[PDB]
Amino acid sequence: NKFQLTPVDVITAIKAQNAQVAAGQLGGTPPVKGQQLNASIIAQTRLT
Amino acid sequence: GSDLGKKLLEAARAGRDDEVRILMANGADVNAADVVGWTPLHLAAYWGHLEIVEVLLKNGADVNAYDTLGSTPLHLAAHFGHLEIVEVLLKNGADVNAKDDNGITPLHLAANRGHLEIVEVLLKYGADVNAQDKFGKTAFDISINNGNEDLAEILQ
Amino acid sequence: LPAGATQERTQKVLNEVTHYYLTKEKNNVESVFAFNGFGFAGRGQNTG
Amino acid sequence: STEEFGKILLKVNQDGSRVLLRDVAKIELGGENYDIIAEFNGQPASGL
Repeated sequence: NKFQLTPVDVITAIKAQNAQVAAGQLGGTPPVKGQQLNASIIAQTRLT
Repeated sequence: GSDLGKKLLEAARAGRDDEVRILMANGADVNAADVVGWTPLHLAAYWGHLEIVEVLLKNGADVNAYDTLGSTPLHLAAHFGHLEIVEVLLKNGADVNAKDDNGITPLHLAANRGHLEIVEVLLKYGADVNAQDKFGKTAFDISINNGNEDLAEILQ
Repeated sequence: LPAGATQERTQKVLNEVTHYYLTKEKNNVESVFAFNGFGFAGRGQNTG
Repeated sequence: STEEFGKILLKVNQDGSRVLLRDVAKIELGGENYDIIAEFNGQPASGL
């Protein structure tokens, strides 16, 4: 209450900030001609 | 409707020419309409039965019959690419600028499906190129929305 | 192929492999069915 | 069709002009994914 918050906002913040994000790749397919780098993009991961 | 009216409607839809002629000879109403207001001419224009269209017109079919939403056989023929039927209908006095309840003209319909040759025939017969449907759109607007560059040209 | 090697770099090697069989083994080989992107170690742009 | 996807209306600008999907994207029939290049004797191939 002191911060004008509710369990709704807590639940929303956990779903958004305890997330495992599929982010694609550098050099992903179909690629451009001449691409030299393929690597996974790693974004948010589950908290531990 | 009534007796021989219904058999003519189904005959025109199925494309049974000899039977259309026979039902004519027996006094069938050329302008018999079903629940949605489609005449045999509507049906034959929709399904593309050119010969039945001629036979119906030769026998005094309303060339400008409109259904319960204001659409005429010319709308149907122009919408579904039946070029020869569009010419026959226009030759027999079809209102080239007829509008349905939505303000939609045969030119809008022919343009929307890209029937370039139909569009030229309709223009040749006096289609208003600036006609607007209820949303303010012309055949040109339709052409550029469809990205049809050839059509867009023809429609100035 | 090494770490991070791309689909295009793997395709040149497979092309050389395909060329070899249909050239120096013409008498023995009827066909080469080359798959760029999986192996039996695993999948990846660097595998074929 | 690709044409029908291209004329999806994203937005109507202030001046009343239209942003269509084809104004922000190329549109084509393609594959569900592109990780594997398959070739039979060096020609594009599918199979069962």
